[PDB]
Amino acid sequence: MTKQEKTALNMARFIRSQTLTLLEKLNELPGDEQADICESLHDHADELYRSCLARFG
Amino acid sequence: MTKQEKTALNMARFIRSQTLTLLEKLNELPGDEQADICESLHDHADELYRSCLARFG
Repeated sequence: MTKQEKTALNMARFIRSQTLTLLEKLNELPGDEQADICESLHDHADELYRSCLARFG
Repeated sequence: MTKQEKTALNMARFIRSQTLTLLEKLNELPGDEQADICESLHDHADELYRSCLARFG
């Protein structure tokens, strides 16, 4: 892959990790709706990372 | 807000920003499907930020 592809792939991996850290923090707070939306956002960020891994790798 | 709530709200805001920065990078690359997934991810991140702002403020 190109260096610009590698940088985009690394950034998608970072957003996947950031949404998991946010889900961990929202899981310890009483707002179920925010934790449910974050769980879905995290799944979505993992879908973007896997799509980039498949396309560029 | 509690310190846990402030960190969660600020991380939701940061993920909303970072997904727009990743979209701009994917739009410079040949992965059109990845850009479309990221644009939806950015809208999703804004859904979560708005939900946390309404729940914590």
